[PDB]
Amino acid sequence: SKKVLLVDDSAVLRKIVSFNLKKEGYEVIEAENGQIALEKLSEFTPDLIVLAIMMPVMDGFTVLKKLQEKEEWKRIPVIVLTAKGGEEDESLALSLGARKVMRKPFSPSQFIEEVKHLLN
Amino acid sequence: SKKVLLVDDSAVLRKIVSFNLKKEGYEVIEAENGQIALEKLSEFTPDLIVLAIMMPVMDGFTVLKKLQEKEEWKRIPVIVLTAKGGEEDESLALSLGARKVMRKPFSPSQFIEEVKHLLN
Amino acid sequence: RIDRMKTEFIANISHELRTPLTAIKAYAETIYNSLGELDLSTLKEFLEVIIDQSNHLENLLNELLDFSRLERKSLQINREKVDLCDLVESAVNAIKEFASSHNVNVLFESNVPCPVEAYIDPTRIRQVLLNLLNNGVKYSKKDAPDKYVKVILDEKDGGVLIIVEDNGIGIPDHAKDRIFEQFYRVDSSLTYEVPGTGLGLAITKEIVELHGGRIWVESEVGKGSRFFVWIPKD
Amino acid sequence: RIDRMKTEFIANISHELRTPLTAIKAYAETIYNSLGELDLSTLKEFLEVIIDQSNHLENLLNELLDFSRLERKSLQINREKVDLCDLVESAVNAIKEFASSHNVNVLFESNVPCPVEAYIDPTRIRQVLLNLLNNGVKYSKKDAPDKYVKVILDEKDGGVLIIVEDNGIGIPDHAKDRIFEQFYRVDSSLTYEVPGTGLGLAITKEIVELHGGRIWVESEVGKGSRFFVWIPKD
Ligand SMILES: Nc1ncnc2c1ncn2[C@@H]1O[C@H](COP(=O)(O)OP(=O)(O)O)[C@@H](O)[C@H]1O
Ligand SMILES: Nc1ncnc2c1ncn2[C@@H]1O[C@H](COP(=O)(O)OP(=O)(O)O)[C@@H](O)[C@H]1O
Repeated sequence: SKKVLLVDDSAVLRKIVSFNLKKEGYEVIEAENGQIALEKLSEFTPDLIVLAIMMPVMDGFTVLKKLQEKEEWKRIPVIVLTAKGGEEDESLALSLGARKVMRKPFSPSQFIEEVKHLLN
Repeated sequence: SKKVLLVDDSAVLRKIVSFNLKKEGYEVIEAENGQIALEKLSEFTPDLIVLAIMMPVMDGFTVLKKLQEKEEWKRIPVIVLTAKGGEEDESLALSLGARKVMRKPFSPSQFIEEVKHLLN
Repeated sequence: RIDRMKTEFIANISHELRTPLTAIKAYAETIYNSLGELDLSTLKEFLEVIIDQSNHLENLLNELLDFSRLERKSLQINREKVDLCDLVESAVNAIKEFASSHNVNVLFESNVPCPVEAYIDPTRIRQVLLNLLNNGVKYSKKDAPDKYVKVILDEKDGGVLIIVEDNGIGIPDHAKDRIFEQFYRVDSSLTYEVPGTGLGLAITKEIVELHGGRIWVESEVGKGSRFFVWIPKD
Repeated sequence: RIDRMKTEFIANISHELRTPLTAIKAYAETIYNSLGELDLSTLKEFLEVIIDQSNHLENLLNELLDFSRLERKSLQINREKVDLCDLVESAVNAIKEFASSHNVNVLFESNVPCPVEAYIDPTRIRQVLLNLLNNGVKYSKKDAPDKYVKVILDEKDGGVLIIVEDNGIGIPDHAKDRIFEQFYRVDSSLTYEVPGTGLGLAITKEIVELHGGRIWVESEVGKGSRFFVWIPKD
């Protein structure tokens, strides 16, 4: 039912996050970088975006900014899932409009609780 | 059948190497340090000694040396399994009478091949 | 700081990280090659090892990271009114398995009645405690039936004085004035096998300073050590 | 080298190892919590990912080690009569999966008929080749249909000349003298996301120089780079 846009440059990480999301009955659309992510928002409107920071072509901070600059995209909740765990990285992401920042390495079950929280 | 003396200070490492040795039919006696190992040779004679280097109380280089300095103990083949994988570490261990030096991290199947070779 | 130390530091990260990685890889390969030879109890146990060893490797990477964020002045504190008695009890609990694996008893005493409300960053002081408690375990006596690490609370000179006492190997005099520096391990026959990088106390020193506090040591070789942490209250 | 670089280095080790660790931990926890919702082919696949990511983490730690063993002069080359044509193919094979993960084609030409006998340490020249090939992949163009890394073998000046050529991001002129320095990474908007320590080329140089050979670079920003490795035939 609910649709999740999963944005990360690692195929290995997309695969495991997709497994855990599908195990809850959510549909998953994948994007390999930030630009490809924004391109897919022409095709649909996710109920949730799961977003990495360090990606080629367009990084996650730029994706967050671009998400604020458009009425249609502005209100899609974003969970940032990132290895840049610093307090200033987090504050920047939250100031750019992220709803939640979670660090890598992550617990799949805590991740999923937070996906549910934000979807409900 | 054949009895293996397994000498390493990590309970976690002993457990996995013991699991793999027992999967082949071998009996396994464990020692948490080099001194405990030499004490166990009072009660039996192993067909093989699997030996780490960095242990408290008595390190593996001292165990190898002391193994050469008694007639009963000097012919027991020893495989050194160790995170110290430098070429000088290796040559010291071989000069000290180790039959084989294997580096950590290791492949359990390659390790077991080598154990098998030394036993036959 | 130095350069001869830097190359030793680089070899010590390699060795400290290689130990959990060895477990990770051996356990995973064994599960993969032995699916018909594991019962369910053992399969779950082996998976929990991989997870626990991953969590230890993760803690070691957070040390390297925390150390760069202190050297970049990019690390800051959020004080609150924490029950310190409860915070120590938390830290004491988090180290219990590591302590048991080395046969070290972990004790907690308060000279003053509890709670001990003081104005501190809870996260970062817990990290100060964990580093000290961890060191009490790592540098404990090699073979002794009565090894302990004890945390003592008192209120003094305005602030709170935390002592972490152990009956471990102790620290020579020439080393006492160097143990808080970066990439500095008191090399000796009693530390040879003990893993580390030399950042734990450098980190702990920076965090205590950012609170306006101080940390010093008293030790006797062969007897033990006491680490004193004084932080202002409010 | 310098200290500001060390604070950067330390943060870069943390970041390069955190990525495989994240996969190890997530995959392990998922297996542990989903044993009822995992078919066998998926279980085995997930186990293989843990194993492969462990192998990558192990490679990164072997770099920190080799760097310390070079920086303490303890590393010792050991030579033999090797067919370089075979050694290169073997290196090309080892990188194919990583190259494919970034859409990079890996070629080999070669100017001479094979076999090409040389008097070298095969293990260490493999490590040199793998580091250059790895770099050709890491620093390839972000979004191009025809990305490649090419190894060109020749014999020149009474020695072997190996060229590793790419159509990657290239290297600015100010950086060309600095890239072989321990810890040096070009900081730019085209290298931001690429993980690394800055040790690989420092290591490669010392190995090449222990063979009595040299390494240099030609590059043009936006077009690509050519790394030239000259080793004596004797
Ligand atoms: N409780 C203790 N007893 C004895 N030595 C200690 C203790 N705590 C710290 N040390 C010494 O101080 C050094 C620095 O400690 P730390 O900065 O935590 O680094 P590491 O534990 O990684 O070596 C240690 O190598 C050790 O020699
Ligand atoms: N083929 C290449 N194309 C572009 N830049 C390169 C290439 N190889 C190396 N570099 C640059 O040289 C730097 C040093 O390389 P290296 O020592 O292998 O370290 P690392 O890859 O860990 O950064 C890299 O950070 C990168 O900026």
